[PDB]
This record gives sequence, C-alpha cells and structure tokens, in this order.
Amino acid sequence: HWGYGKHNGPEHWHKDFPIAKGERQSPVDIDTHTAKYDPSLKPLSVSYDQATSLRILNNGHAFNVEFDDSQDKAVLKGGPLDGTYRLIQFHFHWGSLDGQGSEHTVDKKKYAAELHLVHWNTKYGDFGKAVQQPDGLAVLGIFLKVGSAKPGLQKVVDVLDSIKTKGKSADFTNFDPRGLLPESLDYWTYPGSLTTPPLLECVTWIVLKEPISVSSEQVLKFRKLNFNGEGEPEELMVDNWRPAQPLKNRQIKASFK
Ligand SMILES: NS(=O)(=O)c1ccc(O)c(NC(=O)NCCCCO)c1
Ligand SMILES: [Zn+2]
Repeated sequence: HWGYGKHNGPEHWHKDFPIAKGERQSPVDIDTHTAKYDPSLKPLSVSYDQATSLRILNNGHAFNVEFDDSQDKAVLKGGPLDGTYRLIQFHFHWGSLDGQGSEHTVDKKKYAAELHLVHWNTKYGDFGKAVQQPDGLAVLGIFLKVGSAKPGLQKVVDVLDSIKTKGKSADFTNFDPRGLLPESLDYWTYPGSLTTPPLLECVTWIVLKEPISVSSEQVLKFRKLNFNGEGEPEELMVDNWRPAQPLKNRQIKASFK
C-alpha cells in the first residue's frame, strides 16, 4: 500500500496511480515573481459560522477533522470559483523538522506544515462525484510556521492522544475552523490535483499568502502520531508530504500584487 516510506513513498506512487505523472499534479512550487496578478479575481468568501464538526480520524496518512456536508453550513465561494463548495474535512501535512513539512513551497521555501481545508462543488451532489470532475474540489491551503502558538489549533492538538494509531477516531464536535485562518485572505490559485493517491486532477487550489504561526509544542504533538495501527510496529507519522511536482502548462495567478 502507498505511503511515505522509502519503499512506498511519493516516487513509487505512479506504479499504482499513473496519473502521478499527469498534466496538473499537486503540489507545486509557487514562484512568486512568475505568478501573475489577476485583478479579475474576486475576494474569497469563507462562510464557516454554521460549521458542524463531527469527528477526528487517524487514517494512516494524516488526521482528518470531518464535517457535516449534507447542507450548506461551511462553504467557500468567490475567489476563482464558480458556485458553492462545501467543507467536508481538513487535515495537515507536516515534517520531522521545523524546516520541512509543507507540500506547496513559496520560492522553494518549505514551511513546517500545511493545512488543507477540503471543499466539494455542490453542483456534483456528493464528494465522490466531485472528485471525478476537473472543477470538483476547492482546497484552501494554509502554511504553518513555527513561532507563537495558534490558540484555535489547541483543541485539535489536545485530542491527538486519543487517535494515536491508524483507524482510531474520536468525537470532535463544536470545533470552529475559523480559528485556523490567518488575518489576510490574499491567495494564489492554480488548477491541480489531490496530493495523495488517487491523485485525481479535480482541485482548484487556493493557497493563502499569509501563514499561521503555531508553537513548537503544537507541531511536536503532530509528530507523536503513528502511521501504523495499534499493535503494529511504531512508525512516527512525520514527513507525510508530497514534494513539488512539475508545473507543466499551468499559470499560477495571484489575487494581490
Ligand atoms: N491532500 S489533498 O490534495 O487536500 C486531498 C484532499 C482530499 C482527498 O480526498 C485527498 N486524498 C484522499 O483522501 N486519498 C485517500 C486516502 C484517504 C482514505 O483513508 C487528498
Ligand atoms: Zn492534503
């Protein structure tokens, strides 16, 4: 099965998922001088006031905080998107060291981690249909740098002891994802893919310019999770990021100068 090790990591994925070598793969390096400011880009509309978090799950590759997506409760609109996209889950990718962990890079700079708020286009009816469409998902990507703590992340950090190993889940209600957002919603955007298998080319990526700061203790607690299931040999869940992929025939657009 695929993963992030020496024998099943990102350089192996194409053998089971040939789209790994496709034309719109993610993540990418964001060359800030080559991105083009698009003044027609609209401000992002993040409407998370009615969000209903349900549960947090260790799936063996990351942890997902899952939301009720059966109504328009937490939606992303505007920006480059047409229509309404519903929040289904968020998760992170992170490193073994503070100098690495993000999937996207900014002028080759790697951040300590990257948050992915995953949304699907309501015109396709459900997430499974949406991932089969070139405009099916919108993933809002937010970089994490190590510095001051992020208070809105702490409820996530504190529950991780309950989901240490693959397949463990915990109730996780009343979590407000607005506590994970930076001040500015300035963003870069480009067409891309899921960054884990099945690597489907269904994502409008929206990557925020401004990182959030989290404390060293917060990211340390991410690194105590396990890729393995309970009663299996312990592999720390670290470096669960795919490196930057070729940009090919794509232009990254910026909502700001
Ligand atoms: N990193 S991402 O581009 O924001 C991303 C957003 C939504 C996704 O569905 C995936 N891929 C995925 O879930 N693959 C199957 C493993 C889960 C079952 O345990 C990746
Ligand atoms: Zn992700």
